[PDB]
Amino acid sequence: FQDFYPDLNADTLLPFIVPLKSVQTKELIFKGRVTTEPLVLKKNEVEFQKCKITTNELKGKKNPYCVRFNESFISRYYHINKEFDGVEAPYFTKFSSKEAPNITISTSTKSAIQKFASISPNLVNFKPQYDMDEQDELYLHYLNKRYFKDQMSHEIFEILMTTLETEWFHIEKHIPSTNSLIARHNILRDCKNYELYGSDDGTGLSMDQACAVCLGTDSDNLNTIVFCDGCDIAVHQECYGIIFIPEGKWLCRRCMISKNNFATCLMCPSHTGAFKQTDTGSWVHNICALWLPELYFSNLHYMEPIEGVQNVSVSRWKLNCYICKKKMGACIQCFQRNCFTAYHVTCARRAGLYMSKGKCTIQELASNQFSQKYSVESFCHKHAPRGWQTSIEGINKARKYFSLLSTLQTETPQHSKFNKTIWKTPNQTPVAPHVFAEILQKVVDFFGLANPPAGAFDICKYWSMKRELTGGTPLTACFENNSLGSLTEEQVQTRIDFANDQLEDLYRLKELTTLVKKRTQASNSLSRSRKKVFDIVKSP
Amino acid sequence: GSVDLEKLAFGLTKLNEDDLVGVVQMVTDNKTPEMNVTNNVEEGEFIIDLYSLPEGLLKSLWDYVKKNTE
Amino acid sequence: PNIEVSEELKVRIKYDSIKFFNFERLISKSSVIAPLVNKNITSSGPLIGFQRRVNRLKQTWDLATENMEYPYSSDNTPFRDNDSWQWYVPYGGTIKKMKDFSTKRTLPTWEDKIKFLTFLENSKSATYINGNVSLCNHNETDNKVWFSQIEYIVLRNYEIKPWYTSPFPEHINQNKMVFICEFCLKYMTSRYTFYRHQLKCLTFKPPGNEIYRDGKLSVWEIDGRENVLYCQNLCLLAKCFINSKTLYYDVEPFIFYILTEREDTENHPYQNAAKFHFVGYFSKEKFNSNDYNLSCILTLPIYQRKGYGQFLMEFSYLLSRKESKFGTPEKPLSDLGLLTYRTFWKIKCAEVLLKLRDSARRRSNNKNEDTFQQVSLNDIAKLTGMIPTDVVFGLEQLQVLYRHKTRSLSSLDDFNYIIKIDSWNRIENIYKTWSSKNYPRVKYDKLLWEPIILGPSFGINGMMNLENYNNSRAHNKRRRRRRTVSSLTEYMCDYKNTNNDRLIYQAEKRVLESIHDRKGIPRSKFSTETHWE
Amino acid sequence: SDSDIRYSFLSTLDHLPCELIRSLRLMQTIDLFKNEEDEPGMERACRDLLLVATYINDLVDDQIHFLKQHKKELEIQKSVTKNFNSSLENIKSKLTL
Amino acid sequence: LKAELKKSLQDRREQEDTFDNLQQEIYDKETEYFSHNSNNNHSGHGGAHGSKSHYSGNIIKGFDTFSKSHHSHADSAFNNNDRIFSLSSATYVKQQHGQS
Ligand SMILES: [Zn+2]
Ligand SMILES: [Zn+2]
Ligand SMILES: [Zn+2]
Ligand SMILES: [Zn+2]
Ligand SMILES: [Zn+2]
Ligand SMILES: [Zn+2]
Repeated sequence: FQDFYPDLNADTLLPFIVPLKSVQTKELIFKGRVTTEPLVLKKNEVEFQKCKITTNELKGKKNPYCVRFNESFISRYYHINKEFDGVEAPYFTKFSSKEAPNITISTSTKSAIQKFASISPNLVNFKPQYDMDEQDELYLHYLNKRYFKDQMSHEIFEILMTTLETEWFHIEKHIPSTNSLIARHNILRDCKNYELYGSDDGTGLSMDQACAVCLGTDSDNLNTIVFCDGCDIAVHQECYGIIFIPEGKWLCRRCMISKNNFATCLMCPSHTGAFKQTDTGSWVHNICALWLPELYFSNLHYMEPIEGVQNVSVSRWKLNCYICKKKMGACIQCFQRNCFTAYHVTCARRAGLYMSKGKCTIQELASNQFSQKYSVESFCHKHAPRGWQTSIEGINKARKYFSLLSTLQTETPQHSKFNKTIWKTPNQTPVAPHVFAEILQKVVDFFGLANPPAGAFDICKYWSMKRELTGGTPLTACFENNSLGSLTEEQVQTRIDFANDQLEDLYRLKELTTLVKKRTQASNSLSRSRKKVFDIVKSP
Repeated sequence: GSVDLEKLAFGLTKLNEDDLVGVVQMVTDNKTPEMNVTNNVEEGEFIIDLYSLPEGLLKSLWDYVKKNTE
Repeated sequence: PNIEVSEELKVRIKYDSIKFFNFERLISKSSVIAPLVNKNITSSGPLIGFQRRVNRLKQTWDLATENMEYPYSSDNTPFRDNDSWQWYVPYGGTIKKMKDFSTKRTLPTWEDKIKFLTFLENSKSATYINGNVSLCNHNETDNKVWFSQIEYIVLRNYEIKPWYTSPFPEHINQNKMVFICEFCLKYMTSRYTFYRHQLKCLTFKPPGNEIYRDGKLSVWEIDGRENVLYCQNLCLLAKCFINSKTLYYDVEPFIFYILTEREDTENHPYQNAAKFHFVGYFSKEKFNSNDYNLSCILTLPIYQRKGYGQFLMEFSYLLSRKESKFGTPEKPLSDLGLLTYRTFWKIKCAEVLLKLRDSARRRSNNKNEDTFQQVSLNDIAKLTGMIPTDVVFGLEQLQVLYRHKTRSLSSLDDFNYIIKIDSWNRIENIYKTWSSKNYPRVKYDKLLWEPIILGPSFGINGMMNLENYNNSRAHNKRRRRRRTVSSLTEYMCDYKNTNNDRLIYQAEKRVLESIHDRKGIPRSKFSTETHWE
Repeated sequence: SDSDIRYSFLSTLDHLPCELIRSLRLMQTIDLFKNEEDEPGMERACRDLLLVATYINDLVDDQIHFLKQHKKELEIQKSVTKNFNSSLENIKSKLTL
Repeated sequence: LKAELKKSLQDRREQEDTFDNLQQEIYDKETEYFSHNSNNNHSGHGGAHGSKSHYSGNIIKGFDTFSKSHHSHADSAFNNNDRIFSLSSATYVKQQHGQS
């Protein structure tokens, strides 16, 4: 249109006129230039298959577990074994409460769910949220042979684990995030960690945390640095693809999917800093995917998916990093003439190797194409240029950090007001405390099962280990990402008064809308009555 | 070779039904390229190449058939 | 019969696949075979993802096991000793009583870790035959961690070869198969996990309100952040069938409309719920100045040969007509999408022209035959939904839009462009290409819906950097914060104007009668055949 | 120091009137264009009127409920931060400056 | 017959009285609803026992009044247009049209 001919406008009254082989082109507004090409298009054949057996035939063969109490609760939060197809059937809204096959909510069900809610205030409106897997089937076998005398069911174990998950997530939400004191402690710990070992996250350089991806200290109304409520990472909005910032909890892709793990960067030994996923789904350092040539970003405005995983040639792989020397991951090469040394991106960062993104913005760096104008200049400790100081100390720092990780992997933790309660794990996973054991015990009593407190403790330990296995990612798909967290007592007080007034407002609003529903049913009856009278008044 | 493959096949023929199903299971788990294994799950047949099977899974199957035949 | 051995040392067996896949038998025999694992069993090929996980866990707990490539470095901070403040203020103080925040009886011990790992290793022989192995296969023809190892995808009952590798979590992608629940859209590896999840997701419907329900088809107008998890799951499934759906995590804005094939199963004497099998979707932005009414669309391969793609585009355009706004799909487009939109714009323009013809022939006898009408781009756009650029680009493919060679611009009264229908037969066949198709068409009365009236938030629960009134309101209300008002207060009293009308049929009748009453053109001004190309 | 207290409450302050105005205008549209003589017309009209009425009532109800839960969790977190500060005062010796 | 007319039209009259009373109910109820902000911010009664919660306006119309820095008198009144809940039904819009 606008690229085709300007002698025609939309509202232009064009006269309609009608009396009483074709191979298609291909437009594209690319780099300001249209395209032209005959009709050649994807012809790949699709393939699927309707499997001949469902999980119906794969159901268990025997039900050896006799839940003789709250069986109604089980069967009503699980499944064990013109009227409906007319315009009269309304459009289900997002608030359609299930009144569907054989629900028949009884007083027994109501008493059961109220008992479940009274088990702990956290379990009001409870919902089984975890599905036991293959490895858990065996642990349930071992339990129900050791403690519960062949009477605990799979649904019982699922509900136990889900109560654990719910209670733990309530504690998680209400965990205080930061005060001035603990924030000072964290920043001092980070300053020490950097000044001793080195940091590939930008932390520690100053009390003002720097950008993780681009190592910058710029922050304006369009490129303002964000902070993550999962870890001490700070990334420019453009330099990290933060297209929007929710009001409370901002979690990086790692802190959102691999909730807190020190997951592996396929092109680096180090596992701290900013991360994105790949088209395959392994967390790759963003600084890596930037500086590695055959790695490229797909959606420059989101920077989200990393691509080029299989496009790297084995030369880069079999290259060696003179910093960490781990025989894995990819490695960039120096730009010095007659040089062939290699090293990981974050390795160079941590060791303080001379790096320069050039005059190319990070967009132009992830642009997937390096032009002769683009020069992503990284050097060696003997190839660094003038103005930059030799990084022998940086080599020492990186070697210290990584040999420290190694001596940690070899070392063991060598073991009344005083109370050294340990509730985490070296993987930052939870440890279900004694109150959680009591809660599970209450649940087992609720279901009427042989209930060894030692069995409760065993289930809690098993849940902690299940989370350590899953690797930070929650056992279930539960999320209330409202950030109570870093708020302050006074802010909570303002919000409570604000919510009081808003509760009054919403109460009168529900009054109005109840009147609205009543009047609407009235008007329905009005139309019905109008028909019921006019049918005979007009037509005998 | 620490296994006699002909007598191993003899013991395989001696194994009962569920023992055969378990052999199938372990082989489908530990199928590597150096082995030549084929499995028609749709119709349900299973063929293994003993000569390509490595000594590891061979001795494992040998222990299995010893346990399930004696 | 049940077993045989050839002389080449190949053992032919026969077993029942159902008994082979039965979960209880499978896990029992897995614990049986569990110890028989020869730790020196070769791994000269695809290293098991489950074994990678369990070895990661082993080297995490520092149980020395290096039978495979190597252990991984980042596992902890060196200061896990009694110096971490978290050991003296457990759970941020959320628990008060000592008898309730103590954990001496639950901090897992070495023996308990060994027990857990033992169950794990007894499961290893059960997982590969549960998740990684398929229930059916047909692989027709003509290190391994950098790219995917995903090989199938199971929705409601089918398997699917994924056209493109999606960014699932490694936990899921390094598997071979992956089940994805049709309703919940949760993605789990083990068919056992899927069995339990199918036992639990009794909410047989997708979330979000329902804005269209004809026969078996139905739409669900799932909002963008009333349920953000479901939408992230849907996006991660969609990346397996779109080449350029990169906006698959931060989906607060996108108002995902989701098509579904409702099914009424009462096979069991108890269950009769409407199983709402997810079929296709089209993510549409919530506020876009660039006039996009469909950002990213797909129907699933398992549901092709049913025209649901064309139906879903037709529904997007019905929605745009209802909004009385002009929109086109996002310009960076699928090469296949480019051709399907060529076809759809052609068919829509042909349909609009056919409506014009039938109306003019309703007015055939009373209106003089030599009198020709003058329709416009906007006249077509208010009828279809596509922007006028789209209408001309979908008319040129129909080859009914002719122009004049020379420009006698001295007199502005002269016609520049014309619409010259070559053959009503040609156009009726171009349109009848759908009649023989018998595709699901958008019965424009069933839609119950209204525009997405934004406040100051624009729908998102946060703030993003991106008509002009709100686009400036966003940037003005943006102001720095570390870790003039009252929009929409009048949208109810926008009826007092007649310029914009409510219903699509009203807009259609309005523009149609407006053009019928537009001044006619005699057949004599330009009857020169050569001058029109 | 503080923040715009509306930003934490975007849901009930903004998206409650958004959907409310929307469904109200929608009911208005249907009733205004309820062709009086049309039998299935008025049938669908009355049915969807009742529908959207239930919808708006349930929307304001659900927002009431979510604000109740938010009040409860807010005061809980208030007492929890009380706990946290009261405790963390003591460990100043161990925790660095 | 005529008896059917009597019974149906008396049902209709009663339901019409109920419907008009519900109309008036919503009318005066939103009247009080939008005057509550004026009697809640300037002279705070409900949203504040004493003058402490300076943000006591209204959900729908009040966006800045829910900010303590709002010290002006902009949202003290309203109009019959802003009365959204009444406008919902079409009968009320037609009556307002006749009365306009
Ligand atoms: Zn940056
Ligand atoms: Zn993070
Ligand atoms: Zn890296
Ligand atoms: Zn290194
Ligand atoms: Zn060099
Ligand atoms: Zn589900």
